Amino acid sequence: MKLKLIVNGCEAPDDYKLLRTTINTVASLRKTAILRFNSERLTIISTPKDTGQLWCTIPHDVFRLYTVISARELNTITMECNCDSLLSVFKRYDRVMNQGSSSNMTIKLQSPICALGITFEEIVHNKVIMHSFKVPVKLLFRAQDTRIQEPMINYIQLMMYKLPPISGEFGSAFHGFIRRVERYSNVNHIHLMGVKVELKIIVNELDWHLEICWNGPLDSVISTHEVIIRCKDWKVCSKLYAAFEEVVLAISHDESCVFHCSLDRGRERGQIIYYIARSKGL
Amino acid sequence: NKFSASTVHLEHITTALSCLTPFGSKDDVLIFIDADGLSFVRENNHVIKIQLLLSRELFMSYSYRNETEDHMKLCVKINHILDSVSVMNRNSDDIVECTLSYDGHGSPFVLIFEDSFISERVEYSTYLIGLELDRERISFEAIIKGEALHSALKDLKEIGCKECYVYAKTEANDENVFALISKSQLGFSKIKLPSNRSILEKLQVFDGDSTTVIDGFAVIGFFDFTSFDKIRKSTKIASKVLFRMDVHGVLSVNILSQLPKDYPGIVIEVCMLEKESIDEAAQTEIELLMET
Amino acid sequence: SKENLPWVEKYRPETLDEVYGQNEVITTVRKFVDEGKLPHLLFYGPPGTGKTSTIVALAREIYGKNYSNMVLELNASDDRGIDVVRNQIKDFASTRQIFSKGFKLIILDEADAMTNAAQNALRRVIERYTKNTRFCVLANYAHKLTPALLSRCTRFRFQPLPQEAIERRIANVLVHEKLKLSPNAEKALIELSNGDMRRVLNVLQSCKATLDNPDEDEISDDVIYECCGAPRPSDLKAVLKSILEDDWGTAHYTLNKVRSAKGLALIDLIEGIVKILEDYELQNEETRVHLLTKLADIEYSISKGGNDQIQGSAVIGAIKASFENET
Amino acid sequence: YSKLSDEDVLKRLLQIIKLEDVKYTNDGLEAIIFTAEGDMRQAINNLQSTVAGHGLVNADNVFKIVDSPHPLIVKKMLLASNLEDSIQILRTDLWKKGYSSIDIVTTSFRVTKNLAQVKESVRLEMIKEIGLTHMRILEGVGTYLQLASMLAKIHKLNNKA
Amino acid sequence: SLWVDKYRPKSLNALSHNEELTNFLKSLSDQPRDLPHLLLYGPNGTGKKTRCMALLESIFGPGVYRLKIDVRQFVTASNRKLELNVVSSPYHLEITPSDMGNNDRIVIQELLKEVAQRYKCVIINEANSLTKDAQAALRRTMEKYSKNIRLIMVCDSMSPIIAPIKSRCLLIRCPAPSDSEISTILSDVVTNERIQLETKDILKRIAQASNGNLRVSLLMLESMALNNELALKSSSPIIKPDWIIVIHKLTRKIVKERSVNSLIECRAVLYDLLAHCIPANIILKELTFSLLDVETLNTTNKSSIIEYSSVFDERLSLGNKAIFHLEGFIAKVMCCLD
Amino acid sequence: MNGLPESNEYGLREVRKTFRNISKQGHNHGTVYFPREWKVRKLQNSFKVQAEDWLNVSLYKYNAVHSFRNITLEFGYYAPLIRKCQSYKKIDVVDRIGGPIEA
Amino acid sequence: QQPWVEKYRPKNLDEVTAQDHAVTVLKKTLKSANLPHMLFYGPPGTGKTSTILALTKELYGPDLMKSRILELNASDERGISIVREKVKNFARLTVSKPSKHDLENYPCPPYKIIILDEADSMTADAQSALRRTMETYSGVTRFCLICNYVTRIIDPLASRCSKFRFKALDASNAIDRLRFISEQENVKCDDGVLERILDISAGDLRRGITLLQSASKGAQYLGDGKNITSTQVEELAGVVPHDILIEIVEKVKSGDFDEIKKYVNTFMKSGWSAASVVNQLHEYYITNDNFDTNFKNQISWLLFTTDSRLNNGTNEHIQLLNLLVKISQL
DNA sequence: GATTCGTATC
Ligand SMILES: Nc1ncnc2c1ncn2[C@@H]1O[C@H](COP(=O)(O)OP(=O)(O)OP(O)(O)=S)[C@@H](O)[C@H]1O
Ligand SMILES: Nc1ncnc2c1ncn2[C@@H]1O[C@H](COP(=O)(O)OP(=O)(O)OP(O)(O)=S)[C@@H](O)[C@H]1O
Ligand SMILES: Nc1ncnc2c1ncn2[C@@H]1O[C@H](COP(=O)(O)OP(=O)(O)O)[C@@H](O)[C@H]1O
Ligand SMILES: [Mg+2]
Ligand SMILES: [Mg+2]
Repeated sequence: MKLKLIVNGCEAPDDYKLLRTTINTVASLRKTAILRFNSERLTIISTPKDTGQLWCTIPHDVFRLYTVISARELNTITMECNCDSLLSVFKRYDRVMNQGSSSNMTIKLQSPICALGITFEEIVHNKVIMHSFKVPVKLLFRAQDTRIQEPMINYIQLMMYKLPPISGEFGSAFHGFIRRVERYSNVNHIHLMGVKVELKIIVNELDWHLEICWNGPLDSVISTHEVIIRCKDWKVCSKLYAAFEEVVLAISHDESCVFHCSLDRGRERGQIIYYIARSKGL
Repeated sequence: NKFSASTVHLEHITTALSCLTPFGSKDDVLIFIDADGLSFVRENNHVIKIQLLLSRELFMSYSYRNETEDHMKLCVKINHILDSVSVMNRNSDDIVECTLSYDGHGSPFVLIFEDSFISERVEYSTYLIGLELDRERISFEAIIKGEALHSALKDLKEIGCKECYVYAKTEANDENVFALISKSQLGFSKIKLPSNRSILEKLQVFDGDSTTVIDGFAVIGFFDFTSFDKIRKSTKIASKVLFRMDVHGVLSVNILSQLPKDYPGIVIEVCMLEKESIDEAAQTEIELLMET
Repeated sequence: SKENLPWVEKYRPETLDEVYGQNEVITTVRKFVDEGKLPHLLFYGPPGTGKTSTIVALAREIYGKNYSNMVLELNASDDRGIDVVRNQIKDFASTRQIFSKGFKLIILDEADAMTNAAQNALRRVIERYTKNTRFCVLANYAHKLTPALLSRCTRFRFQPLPQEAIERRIANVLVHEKLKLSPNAEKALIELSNGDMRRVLNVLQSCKATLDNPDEDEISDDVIYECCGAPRPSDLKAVLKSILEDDWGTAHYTLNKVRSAKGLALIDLIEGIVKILEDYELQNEETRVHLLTKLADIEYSISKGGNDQIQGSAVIGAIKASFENET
Repeated sequence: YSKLSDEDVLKRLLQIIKLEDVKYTNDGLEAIIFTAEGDMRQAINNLQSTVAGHGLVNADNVFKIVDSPHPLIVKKMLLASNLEDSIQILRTDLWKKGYSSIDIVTTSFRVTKNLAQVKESVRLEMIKEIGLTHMRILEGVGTYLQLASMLAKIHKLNNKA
Repeated sequence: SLWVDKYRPKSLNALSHNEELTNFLKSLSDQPRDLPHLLLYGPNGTGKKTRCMALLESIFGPGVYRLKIDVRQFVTASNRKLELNVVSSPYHLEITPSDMGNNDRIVIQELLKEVAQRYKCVIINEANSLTKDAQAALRRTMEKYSKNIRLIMVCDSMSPIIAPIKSRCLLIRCPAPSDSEISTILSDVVTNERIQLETKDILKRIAQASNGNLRVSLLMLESMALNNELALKSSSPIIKPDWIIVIHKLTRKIVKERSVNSLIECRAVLYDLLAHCIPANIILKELTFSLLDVETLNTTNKSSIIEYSSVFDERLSLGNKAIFHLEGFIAKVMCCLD
Repeated sequence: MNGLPESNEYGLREVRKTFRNISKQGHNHGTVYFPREWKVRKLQNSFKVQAEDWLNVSLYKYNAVHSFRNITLEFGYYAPLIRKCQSYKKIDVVDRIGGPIEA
Repeated sequence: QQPWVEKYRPKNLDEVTAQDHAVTVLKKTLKSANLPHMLFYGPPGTGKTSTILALTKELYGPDLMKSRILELNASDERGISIVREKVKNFARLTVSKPSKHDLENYPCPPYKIIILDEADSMTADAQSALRRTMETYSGVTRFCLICNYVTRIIDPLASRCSKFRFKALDASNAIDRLRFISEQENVKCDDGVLERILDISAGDLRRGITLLQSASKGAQYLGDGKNITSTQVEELAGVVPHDILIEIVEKVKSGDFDEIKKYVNTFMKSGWSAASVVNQLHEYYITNDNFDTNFKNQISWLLFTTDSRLNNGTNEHIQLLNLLVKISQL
């Protein structure tokens, strides 16, 4: 039960941004989060158990040092922590470099309920100001960890859409297309449309209809695909799309929707998957 | 279609429709369509009414094929209309092109937005389908700049202001005073506008006939601040606000917010009723505090 | 497009002189209007008596053209909670008149469905802003209103429509629609109306639809009974005679034959027999009790449903057992 | 505050007549007081309606514009000796006058709650019968037959068996 | 496990206690495309559920018994979590109103809306437990979604089922077997597992002590077999449910002592029975019938007892608190017997 | 009477009349107590939990759908007896569900 | 394919049988556009839903129906809020413009219809809110209320809505429809059959059609190619055989409590419904001429009380035993 | 409102 890690944001930008995006997403989704510290990767899980699940994979090479030892299988240390305290710590550490610094963030598991000793340094202008934090966490049991599993997705009718990268010419237009439905206050369900490439956002109600359509170029990696989902999950999808260049959208006919985000670190690639159940039936 | 119009200046439409946000958040909005343009008339509890005037010159594809009637009236919701005109038309290279459409009775009010990359069609079903001051009995007339009136209204809002008062008194020495006395948790609150011509450009007090300019007498207006705050967002974009009130207790606000070179701004007309003021001794305290 | 409307919402009176039946109330409110003083009116009566039509015509007469802004009408279809009463009603009855002077009119249609807190808040608005605003309350059940609200409101009782008002309205409808009505059908229609004009209008529309060719064809009592599915008086008299005089088997046969001849319902026969037996002279006072009680539970059981033949046999047995007390 | 007496109501009413100078009759003033039932506002409203609708205030005009209080009619109906008189009163005074059956049942319950010169067992039996009738009215069966049956059962329990 | 499910006939041809009902089920399963909604009514423990499962196997093939137990969450008009268990299987759904009370309308509404979207058969055990609102939704749900769903509900004493539902279903009756058929089934069971079985008369005793209940008879047989050291005796006592013994003791106390203190003791016994989650309607039924087997009561007393039983079970059906009606029935019996 | 005020009035009036008619001087009354219905509800909740456990173990180790009605009638007493001899002569639930029924 | 009840559902107003008055009124409403608010009430399985669906089909056609009809039943929430927002908004909506095909092939009335099926399950507050909703928007929206119990509809709504009672479908009413269905489905029956079916199916065509379908399925399973007899019909309808009823009457005649109790236990062991046997006993006792007037009155009241108790979802065994004991002491 | 036990006062 000896967990210790060191994070340096300035040394490696992309994976630190991935970690910050994962923390922001799990904080925005719901309170508390599951941190599974496997010996070769760290998985951050937000399980509400209709509401979606976020399964982000963070390789061990992301952090400068990843000593993980426990009596469980493959040194699996599973912990539940409040995202708000971790989010506040990460905001402080982000402002530490924003004011100008390159100090590392040391995290140790100092003692079932434990706490992480997230301590880092900051220099104003040549002064030493030690920032010490202790976030109370609970230690999930081994069987309780086994009760949490990533939901597999069937491929019988599931169809992939390769959304354009946001760094490209069409990326800003596609981001505007995604957020075009967010400017309506009285929207709770978005009914997607894909026929076999077009992505259509349809919001049909008693006395008003909406027909947002994407006329730009799109790719499907390698038939109608309709699923109606809540608007709050679509906000999370839009937030994830902006922070990831490689974004893959999977739509299942009246079953589910999958928002796949991948960060090409090559090296093991960091991936974020947001499984979303249909709010209601077609 | 019986009516069609296309525009590229969606920010102006967005602000004009957001001027109606102080009114009912999710209620009905009634639209006239004629050759001069289209108008949005909104009323609340039969005590206050707002009205927009979007001229034809503002649009660049105004057609109005209708010939059976001089005007076409349709009643729809306002919130989804605001969200539709809330595109903000970013990415200046590719301007969003709106297209309002209506095909007579039984047809939805279509709002087509084209970005050459994103196509959005919004349809609104129509529903089944007054406060005017007489232009002969005006008690007072004032022309106030929009910024000062907006600041006064915001300060009144920030101090509660359950009730509000309007003071308008002219003097023989060409001195004019205009103040907003308010009832709130604080007690007696006043906000007197400057007598300079930069803000109080004109202030004329009449004898209830709109002709004789009488001096030394004050016009009192007792208005519920829930109705008064409806004009706060209208005065935010106003360049000059025109104030008029007759003896019948009706307050009319003429918002003059002076993009196409031919259209004469957006005309916003707000008409508001005056409280009964059963207590006759309240006005006595108003004038006593005004004299000091 | 008044020809595209149901007859109930086609002959709604537009003026006070077009409202029949409640002559006293109409004369009183007309005297109120001519004198220039109108109290806080309260209209009470059974449905279809003409309360909404009367108050709407009164408001139109008072405000000929300013009806839109001088009248605030709220009913059960709109929310009338504590917040609506606190805000909207106060704002309407707190501002001055636009240019019509007089007073502001607030109509509370079906005020019996309002909550007690709403009425408690409304009583102070009524008694506070009465200088420039008058309230009208329409209700069919007075037990659902606060006693204070009844205290501050002048109560007007809308009686069920008498015969002559029904005759006059039916004559106007016949003149408008170019229809003919037999006097026997006229008597049948008024009896089934039960002091309701809406029922009369609906039955007249159904009878006009029943005729193969509306013109040159009179509406007889047979047409009325066929359209509305009600038993004829002769059928009721025959059934009562068979129950009272004949034995059990033939009385059951007569009831079954009468019911199966036209598909009549047992509840309609029960109501007809109750109406006929009320005119009977019973000298025991126990037959009355037995009849009323047994027929009441039988009617209640029919309302909850069950075996129809068992209920008919129960009716026959109840009548026979009750009339066995007269010896 | 107790209920206003007839004398005080009469004094205030007479003050209002003297201030307004309208024609009145002593029988009419007595009828106004009787209809008011100790309510001063109701008396003023009834008097104003009578003056504005008919002018001279007599018993005829007052009883032609305003109605007798239905609690008293219900109390008279419940205290009838034989069933025929009670049935006739109920019909001709509540059913032909346009009173809802639920109103009649609630008024009967209140009257029985405030009914004197009756035995406790009789009072509770009539309360139970009124409650059963109230349940039947609430469930949907609101016909005149239910009220007639309630009166019949009340008379049966009154005269025993 | 227990012998009740050990010898449960899985197939249609394995049902050998009704014969005519088996032929009728074969007639229904000949062409499943035109199969209407079915309602099975009969005595408890007859085997109606076994017939339904055998019919489903005859239609959809073996595999209907591959039950997966799932957990479902529902929300009423207000914010509330309803943890309803669902025992679904290929082309088969199971719903029971036992766990859910007055909230039984929204759960069946959501479940049938989701399942209804060939057809999928839905089984509703204990159809009498619905509160006349789930029935109101169900009538339209089955009338409009008859193409993609079929409803087969089992029940006993179908009187509390509303008329439109009974009109929308095929009425199938499942009579309880005779004592000889129960004895034959028990003989087959004891042939499959030898139990000595000294005399054939004890099988008839078990059959007569169950009143035509297969489950109760099998439970009795297993209980005697396990208690008598894997054997059986001609003089072995008849084992009966504990609440039956308690109700019999209550009847004996009522017959012997008739007083207010005895009334309070009877109230305590009824409270214990209610706390043991035994429904009050069958408590009244068993108490009434145990009173009628008392040999010291004349015909007038028995008639008064049955009349009070009818009045008070109607009152309990139209009531809210069950203790009032049970106490009233016991007090009326005491005041009639004295 | 579905909680009508007439029901409460009639019940209280009948109780008071009954106790007034039989009232006599020198009576020695007893001590009143709160109703025990909440204890019965708690016992029913415990029985519900135990029956849910029985139905879960009966639907996990094998496939057998039994109704809660049958659990309360027969399986609450017969099945513990089966599990008793089966175990002592040699499943999880061995005691009578909700405890034994006394008197 | 489909069950015969849904397969033979009427498509036009002509296919609806025995309800001549309402069908004629709706047919004349087709040639006009002054259709009032309708209140369809009657026994179950009398064709109210079929009639309203046929009228809806004829008025607008398959295309305009989706835009001009709103249907709410007991399977969806119909609270006071639902009535105050959804129904009011739909009634306030402007009538959709018909197409050229719709205006050339269908009458296309200038109003729309809101159908509230199973209106007996609606609370009084919802109906109170519905009152002015129908009254105000009568010229742009029409209302149809379908129920089985008239008393569950409040008096103002019954006043506003036109009443259309649906007659119970007896043997003479629906014998033509049953014969047509049997001929179209190739069903062979003896003389007097389908008449016993309509007699057992008292005021219900759905039950009679289901019984005919079940009898046809049984005959097809038998494969002998023989006509269906009335005996088989009574058996699958749940009708107690006459021998059992005769034994019941004989045991009731001898007023022994023990024999009656034992026979009632044996009878309820057979799963017979108490309602059917009570109806059969009522028919036997009222029809028979061996009893006098007083006995017939008492038996009628006892059977009425037993039927009312059974309709309240009580115990069948206790009610049947009490009824038979009361008969034995008559 | 009732019972049961303990004090203060007449
Ligand atoms: N006295 C009357 N004279 C003429 N038509 C009448 C009269 N009373 C009722 N009617 C007709 O019946 C229709 C319904 O009556 P309304 O006055 O609108 O309802 P109401 O009488 O207020 O009953 P409630 O209590 O509101 S359900 C009117 O539109 C008229 O067509
Ligand atoms: N007059 C009729 N003509 C033809 N078929 C009819 C008639 N009445 C009923 N049916 C048949 O009865 C079955 C059900 O009819 P529905 O109209 O849905 O029942 P219902 O009248 O709504 O009774 P409910 O729903 O219990 S209130 C269908 O198969 C119809 O074909
Ligand atoms: N034909 C049969 N042969 C043998 N056992 C049967 C037969 N029918 C039913 N059973 C037994 O009845 C038991 C349960 O019956 P069940 O289906 O629960 O009756 P119900 O449906 O009335 O509740 C099963 O365990 C099964 O062994
Ligand atoms: Mg009205
Ligand atoms: Mg129907």
